[PDB]
Amino acid sequence: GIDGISSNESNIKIGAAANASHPGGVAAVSVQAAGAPYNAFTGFSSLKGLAQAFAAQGTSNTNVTVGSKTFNISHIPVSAMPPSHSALGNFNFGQVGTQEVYFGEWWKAGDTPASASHTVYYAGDNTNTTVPTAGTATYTVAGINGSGSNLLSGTFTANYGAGTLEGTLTGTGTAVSSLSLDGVAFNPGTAAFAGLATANGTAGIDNSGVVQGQFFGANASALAGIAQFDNVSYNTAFGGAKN
Ligand code: HEM
Repeated sequence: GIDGISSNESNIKIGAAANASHPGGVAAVSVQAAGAPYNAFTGFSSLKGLAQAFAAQGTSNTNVTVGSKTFNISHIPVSAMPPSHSALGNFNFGQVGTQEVYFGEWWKAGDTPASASHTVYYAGDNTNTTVPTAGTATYTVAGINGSGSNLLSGTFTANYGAGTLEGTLTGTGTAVSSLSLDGVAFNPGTAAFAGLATANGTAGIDNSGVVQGQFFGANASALAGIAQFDNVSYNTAFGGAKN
């Protein structure tokens, strides 16, 4: 019952957890850039535990408040993992509150988020998702773009009757300074949305963005998605909690 995707399946796939060395959780990520056994699907809640426990070795786990909503942010650098884990690279990912909804990024060991290996993804449990067919709701949304310390933040507006998702994420500490949805749409009553996006930031305006994501949870209590660009520095993952 896990849905989600990544911007580069050569590097990252999303699925259900199956990692015997780090068991636990359901929504999961696989580093396809790695060979077995290190391409196992590992639950995000398991990775969150590891990020909590290995803080003295360089991981971090932090609750970040945006408005009245909390996003739990995990940073896992390759330097904090055992030497055998070299191929696993670097992660930043967030959880939407206590919901089983995760969004994040990855890049190869020795790279930066500006490198070609920069990959963004999202994952969530769809078991009890329902999408309203009418009315409007807003979401407090956090975005990850090349940092586990500095987030993007904004408000998305879902018009469930029109099937539109609108809004902008902004922040001061990332390559992206602003990320606006453009024509992001969904069939009313269904969870999956897609559209375009524009970004501003350290490389200037970039109109090449494409967006995909979905609503999660009873009454669409959450959303998550990715925006990817010709400029991979601008690739962003996001997660939102319904206000
Ligand atoms: C990202 C996905 C991960 C995968 C696929 C993975 C995979 C594995 C595998 C296959 C083993 C057993 C073989 C070995 O020792 O290398 C293992 C052990 C271990 N892993 Fe991971 N791991 C992941 C994340 C992490 C993280 C984030 C940490 C800590 C920051 C970590 C710390 C450890 C530790 C402490 C052991 C026990 C062996 C030792 O003490 O060196 N792992 N992992």
